[PDB]
Amino acid sequence: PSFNTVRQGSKEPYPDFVARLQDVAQKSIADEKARKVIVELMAYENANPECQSAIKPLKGKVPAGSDVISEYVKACDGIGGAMHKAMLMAQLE
Amino acid sequence: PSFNTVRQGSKEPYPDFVARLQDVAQKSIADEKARKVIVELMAYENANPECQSAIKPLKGKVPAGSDVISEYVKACDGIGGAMHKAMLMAQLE
Repeated sequence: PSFNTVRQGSKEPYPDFVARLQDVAQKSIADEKARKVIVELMAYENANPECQSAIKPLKGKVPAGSDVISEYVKACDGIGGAMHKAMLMAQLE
Repeated sequence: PSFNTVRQGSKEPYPDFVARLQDVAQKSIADEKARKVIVELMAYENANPECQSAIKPLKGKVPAGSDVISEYVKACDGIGGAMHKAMLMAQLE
């Protein structure tokens, strides 16, 4: 398929959802930039509807010099149990 | 936000959904490749759940030398009225 079409399933571990996002983006991409930009992007666009919803505030915002994935996984760092379903109505909105 | 976070709304015209997808990807990206790859990718990942669903068969497959968007818009070229809602159960699945 695409590289990055790999996406967070039922509360799939986020740093892992994106780690394979990057992995195969890396397998299919020779451009680190296109690799990152799509891992860091699909991290939202491809993530769980709640998890990208954890991400939308960070969406576009990355710390200067840091990885956006780090933050996007940090976004869903609260998603995976209980808080996932509390935030489901807030973030997924 | 991102560049490409612009996505097909309620049966939003697809070549147009992605044309702005590309536009702002172009505004925010200096790399034509990262521009294309994300327009051609978000063309699915960001498209309408039916329209990307029009795209999944083309997802990853582009004609040698052609734009994938051309095909992805062609995918939703049947989406926008009537067939959209027929295909809604098939493609969105």
